[PDB]
Amino acid sequence: VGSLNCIVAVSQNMGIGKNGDLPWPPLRNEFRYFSRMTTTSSVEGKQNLVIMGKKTWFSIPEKFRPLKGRINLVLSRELKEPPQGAHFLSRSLDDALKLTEQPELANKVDMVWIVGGSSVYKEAMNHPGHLKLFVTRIMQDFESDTFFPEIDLEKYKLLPEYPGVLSDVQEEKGIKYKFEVYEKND
Ligand SMILES: NC(=O)C1=CN([C@@H]2O[C@H](COP(=O)(O)OP(=O)(O)OC[C@H]3O[C@@H](n4cnc5c(N)ncnc54)[C@@H](OP(=O)(O)O)[C@@H]3O)[C@@H](O)[C@H]2O)C=CC1
Ligand SMILES: COc1ccc(OCCCCC(=O)O)cc1Cc1cnc(N)nc1N
Repeated sequence: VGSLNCIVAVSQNMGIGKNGDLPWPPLRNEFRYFSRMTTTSSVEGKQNLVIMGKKTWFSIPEKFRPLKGRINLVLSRELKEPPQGAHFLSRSLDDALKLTEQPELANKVDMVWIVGGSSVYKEAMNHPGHLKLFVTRIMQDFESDTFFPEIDLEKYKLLPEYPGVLSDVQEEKGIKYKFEVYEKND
């Protein structure tokens, strides 16, 4: 199994969601960036795995579920089987990560991408080990009801460049944003 990563787009006030959708209007190229990063596997004969909470799963429009070309794992203690369209169900992050090493997935998974929501991000970011955060900074405030957890910059070093990540300011629908990559290893 390859790298562990989180990916998120986040407003200035740390907002990631409102009423089960994004706090801001659709940003087509930003969605493209998400799809590119999570889908692109460095390793032949493997796919990336996406891990997400139950509400994050249901927040993705049905026509885009499962996230194509990726193995889709949902976290839930209430569900008894994976939602329609989902590939796997785990009762915890540690369980999901363990599963990735089992016979059914050991040979199949390249990178793993935590795609939300708040509680999965928090546990992942606070768990010792080698972890990257792909963070898109939406450079405005947006009314939100769910928030990205604090990034501890003592741990998470902002990388000065990363291959395939544009460094300049992007803009769609009058909203400026920029891409960042953070890395910790503890
Ligand atoms: N801007 C961005 O990049 C992103 C935005 N979002 C947005 O953020 C919101 C995210 O939703 P959020 O409210 O944080 O919900 P989550 O997706 O984290 O879902 C919460 C639910 O997932 C299960 N769950 C979460 N963590 C675990 C775990 N470790 N083990 C087992 N089960 C778990 C549910 O449990 P159960 O069935 O057990 O009760 C829990 O109630 C939505 O508005 C979405 O649009 C989401 C991802 C990215
Ligand atoms: C779970 O997070 C997401 C899952 C899917 C997604 O949309 C991508 C497909 C385009 C579908 C459409 O057009 O409606 C977006 C997210 C959120 C997200 C966005 N951006 C970044 N950088 N990270 C994310 N997690």
